[PDB]
Formats: sequence, C-alpha cells, structure tokens
Amino acid sequence: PKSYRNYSKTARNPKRPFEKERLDQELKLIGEYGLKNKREIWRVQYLLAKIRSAARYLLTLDEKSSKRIFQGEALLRRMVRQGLLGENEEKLDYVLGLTLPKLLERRLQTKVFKLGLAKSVHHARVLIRQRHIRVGKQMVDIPSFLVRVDSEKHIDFATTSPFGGARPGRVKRKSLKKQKEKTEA
Amino acid sequence: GSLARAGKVKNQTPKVPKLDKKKRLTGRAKKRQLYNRRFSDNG
Amino acid sequence: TLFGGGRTKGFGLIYKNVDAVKKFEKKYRLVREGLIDKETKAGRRASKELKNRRKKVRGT
Amino acid sequence: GSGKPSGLRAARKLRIRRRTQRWADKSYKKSHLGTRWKSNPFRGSSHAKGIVVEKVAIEAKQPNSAYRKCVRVQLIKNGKKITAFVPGDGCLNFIDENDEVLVSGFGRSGHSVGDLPGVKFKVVKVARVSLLALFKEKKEKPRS
RNA sequence: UUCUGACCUAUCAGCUUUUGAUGUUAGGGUAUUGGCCUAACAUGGCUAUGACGGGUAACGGGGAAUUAGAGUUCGAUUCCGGAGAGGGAGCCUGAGAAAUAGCUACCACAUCUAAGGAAGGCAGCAGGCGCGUAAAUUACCCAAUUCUAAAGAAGAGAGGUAGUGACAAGAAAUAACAAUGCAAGGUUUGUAUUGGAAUGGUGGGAAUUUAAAACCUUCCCAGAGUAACAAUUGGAGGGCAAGUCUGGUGCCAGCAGCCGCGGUAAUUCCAGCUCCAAUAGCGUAUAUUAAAAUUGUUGCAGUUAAAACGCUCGUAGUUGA
Repeated sequence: PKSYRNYSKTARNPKRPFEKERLDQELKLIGEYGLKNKREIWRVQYLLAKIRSAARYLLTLDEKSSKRIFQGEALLRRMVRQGLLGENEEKLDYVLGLTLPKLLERRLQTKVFKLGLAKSVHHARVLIRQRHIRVGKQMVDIPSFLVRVDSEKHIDFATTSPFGGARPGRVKRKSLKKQKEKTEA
Repeated sequence: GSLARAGKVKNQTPKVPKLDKKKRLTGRAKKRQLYNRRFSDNG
Repeated sequence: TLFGGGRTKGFGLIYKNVDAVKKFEKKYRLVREGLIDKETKAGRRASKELKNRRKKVRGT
Repeated sequence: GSGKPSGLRAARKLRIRRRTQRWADKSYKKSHLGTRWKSNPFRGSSHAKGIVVEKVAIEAKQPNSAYRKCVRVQLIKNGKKITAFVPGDGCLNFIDENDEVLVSGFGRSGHSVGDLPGVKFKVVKVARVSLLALFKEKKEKPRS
C-alpha cells in the first residue's frame, strides 16, 4: 500500500501574472519584510484566503447556530493566540479586517528586528539562519516562524551561541590570534 | 531542391567570447537591491 | 538530544531484579546492552536444504 | 420556457435535446469519436520514436516567404510518415540522412502551426541526444 | 434474494419461443429457493418511460480534479465488493476452493533427455526479455505491525528497514556587519575599496539512534573572502513585466501559441551587452478543468450575422381556467 501520510500545497500565483500593480506591491512587501520569494507572499495570501473563507462562512451563517458559534469562538481564540487580533477585536468584521503586513509582522525575523536584536529584517533573517536566537529557551533557525502572543516576551539570543558567550565559534581563528600574538611578544 | 542555404547566419556571423564578470547578487539580496534601485528618484 | 541541545527526551524501563530481566525481556534490547551472537541464523539456505529432503534422504 | 420546456416532468426532453445537440462542437467531436486514436499517429502520447525518410525545405506562406528546414519522418511504432520541424538553422545539417528521431506535437494538438504548411510536429531529440542541447551550447554528446 | 440507481449508440425497431422463451402442473436435481433439470399442458413474455442489438482507450463503489453557484472532467491505482491467475473444461481434498507456488485432459506455449522417457506455468518478490515516449535492488531483517502451528522463544518477499528516486509536498543557502569612498538629503539616510565577528554544506571522531546498519539530532575536532565552497531558465514591438542598446546577416538564414519581424541605415534573426520575471527550480509537449451565459436547469442564439420543419392534421410527449 501507499503511505497514508497527508501532504498539501502552500501557494499559487493568480491569473494575469504580469499585473503591474500587483507586482509592484509584492516587490515592496519583499523589500520591507525581508522575504526571499513571491512564494513567501503567496503562502501568507493562502493563510489570509483561508481566514477570508472561514470569515465568509461565519458571517453568512446566522446568530444562534452551533457550528457558527463554535467555529467563530475557536477562530477568534486562535487568532488572539497567534496575535493577529487586537484587544477588543472579537467580532467577524475584524477577522475580515486582517491585512498582509500584519501576518508578516508575526514572523520571527520581523520581531527580532522590532526588538532590536538585529538592525534590519534581512539581518534578523541571517541571524536566525546562523543559529543565534532562542524563543523561550528553544533555538530555532526558521525566519518564517510565526510568533504567538505569549511567546513575544520570551525572545532572546541563544546562550549556546558565541553571542551567548559559551565559546567563540571560530576557536581555530581565536586560537591562531592568541598563539601568534604570544609567539611574537 | 533548395536545401543549399541551410545553417547560414550562425556560421556567417562574427562570434566573440562574453568576457569574464564577477558573480551576481541573488534572492532576497538582489530583490532588496532592486527595491532600493527602482523606487527612490528617477533622475 | 533535541534541536539546540541541553535537554534530551527518551524512554526507560527498570526491572525488579536480574531474574525479571532474564524471564521477561527479549533479545534485541539485551544485544544492544552487550549480548553477543543471534544463534543458528543463516537465512534461506536452510529452506533450500529442507525442501530438497523428503522421507530421510539425509537427516539434514 | 422560451425555446425550452419549463415542464416538471420535462427533464426527459432537456436531457435528450442536450445529448443530441452536444455533438455539433468540433472539440467534442474530436474527443468522443474514435478517429482520434485512428488517424493521429501519436495516439495519446506526446512523443514517439521515428526514422528520417527525407530532409525537405518547405516554403513559408506568402507574406512570410522563406524555405523552412524540415524532416519527413516515419514513426517506428505505427509505421506512418509525418512531417516534422527541425528547430535551429545548423541542426538540419547536424541531423543524419537515416537519423533515429524523437518527435513530438508542436503546440497546437494536431492543428497546423504558424506560416508552415503541412507541419504539425517537431523533432526534439535526435539519436536520443537533445536537439535543443546541440543548438544551445553544442552540449550533449554528439553521435556516440 | 427485494427495491432503487449507469457511459455512448436509431446510418440498430420490433425482439424472445425447434433448442425453456413466458406461465401452470407433476417430478428430478441441489445445501436450499429457483426452467436449476425433465415430462406434460397452456401461448405467452418483453419493447420509445428506447426493448432487442452494436460501441466503449468500460471492473463497480467509497472517491480525485476543477469548482461563486449550478456543473464539467476523472476514478488500473492505499479501504470495500466483484472478476481473473496462458485459454477453455473437468475433477480431487477439505468446514470452506470449480483453488491454479492443488491436480487431470485438450488446445496455445515450453523445459531437461543418454532422445528409451521425464518433469512445467512471475498478472507473488527481486531481476531479465519483448514491448515501447515511459518506470528502482536478484539488498537486510522479522525488532515493530499482524498472521499461520502441537501457538512465548518458530516461521512469514504479508509486513518492516534500507538502496535507487528533481513523481508529487513542506522547510531552506548562495551571506550578514562596521569602516572609509560614493549618492542624494543639511549635518542626516541610501550605496568601489578595505577587515574583524558569525555560519552551515564538505572531511573525521564519539554521544546517540538502530533488528543490525544508515539517516536525524547533540557534543568535540577539522573548516570560506573573488565567502572560485561560482544559479539557472525564458524573455525585453504588441498581446505582456524589460532596450527607438552594439555589431553581423539582407523574404536569405531564420525566429515567433497569436498578431508579426527579415526582401540593405533589423529594437523581433545570429551573437555580445544591459534590463526583466520566476527561482532550486524553470521550460516543452500531450492529456484534462477553468476560461466558456462558445451546449446555456440556473443561463445562449434563430428579421439582416449560424439557425422557424413549404404548409396543416395527429398518436406518443410536455403543458392544461
């Protein structure tokens, strides 16, 4: 038999791929948020579209329906946990209200830049890829990691990194500098 | 027939090397560089 | 030992005595601990000599 | 209705008229008639192996006059002669008189293409070496 | 065994009944109902709400794709049910098989033979051949999952684990940074020279992981400056995001889904340069959906563009204050 493990596509490019306005806005999104691909925007678009579809299903359904109140409460709880919704944002028109910069803002590279751990989003991306961050004492190398609302206070540099002072990373080079200086002196 | 003139232009035309050039920027770095290059002031 | 180290998750068993280990443990875990040789194993050459034999041609 | 019955019991009529009238479309006729599998040599494949019969220089249609270098190929699998395009100028020269060719469709699914009369097909590998690779950077191993 | 549910076809309109067709009666057979089988007696039975044939690149279903809503295309193929084990046929064994790593015969194949005779069935798993445009290793193991026994401890190409794997899917490099130099902005932001930190791939040892081995992770050694530890594909007249850029060719060569460019001062060819799009993926073809309110229930069109039967009655049909 075949593996019963699932798999799913994360992206698509809408028809008219040379839509000028769409292209220019996406380029500005890449530039601003330190993305590597249009595919990064497309995954965020898929998440937003999933949100829009859910929100449409909820708002089309009436008040006092079991599916509607269960799914709506569950979605709002989850969106609050992800940190998409504000304090009094607890109604379906705010779920529709969500925008692509806000989803991008939940990314770890954006947060690392925001906290001032790195001096740029792209710098933050490389900092994260080079294994120097920790979230709640867990190292993560993923720049597209989406930070939960509770998690935001718990983001710092890895204690097992050279930045965390455990050892220099280039022991060889640091040793060479010490050895050469001691030999000459 | 009239099969005489096949392959003409490529063989006729001068052919020159490209000349060496340093490796290009790519990815996020290239897109960032393009985003700065394009969007400030035209001239 | 998990991503980024410093914590390690596994699974453990502690038997009452050695008598419990000998009675109610099986070969691969003992082999992993130290035990030597899985006895009388040679694959399908066994099957081949067996299916050749019918009514005591040879005792093998 | 107008030109259609409304009728509650008229589902029968709607089905039969739809069933009869569907056949008028050309694409539908090609898709559901057997002729597809018969007259077409490739018959549900993109690709087929053939041998070159003739190297021909077919003249392009009147406003676009040229002599376009093509190869008439006999498919090995179904035995049928077809005309196939050779992309790239020096590639007709590259192609052998008795060449063993991998030929495909030319993008129009058995309709004729561009200014080329009689051409529905293109050779895309010769001697099972890529034709495009030879045209490109003179790349994959020639005449092994 | 009841009921209800199907793709295409009228250039297939009458079919079925010697010969069980359809009913009844009597038997026989079967594990049992049963024209299942025989005798006797009726002369029926089925058919436009398309029978009877013929076609299917037709196993059936759960389902797959695209879906605003209808729909349309697709369902060998991970579960279920059926069929089949070269073709038919016939048996034996047994609770269960008309079994096919059961048997027998015939036909179709086909092996060893000392040529007297003998034995045979990969659409099980590998692997090979042929076919082709087209598809992996004669690997290791029963540790898990289950099955078979005199059932714990043995067996199992069931099943697992690897190997081969750009089928598909997710994640993710190809630097970051500070100086100077340069650019614009009032002392800021943006960006050719240098020079210290950080990092995996790559090579090794362990801890570990394991049926065992390999991968993963962890630790320790090694270990980038042109970080040569080297990103590609296809385009840049319009459709359509990018050049009235440089030479050469001169309706030739050729390109180009399409419109078109080329016949001598080529923005379309051949190179070169720059620019642009997507990106470890991107072309190309064939198949198929959207697109297509271009098959139209929703939702088409029929004065002149395609289309009101020459005309009227009329059974089926649909509609009926």
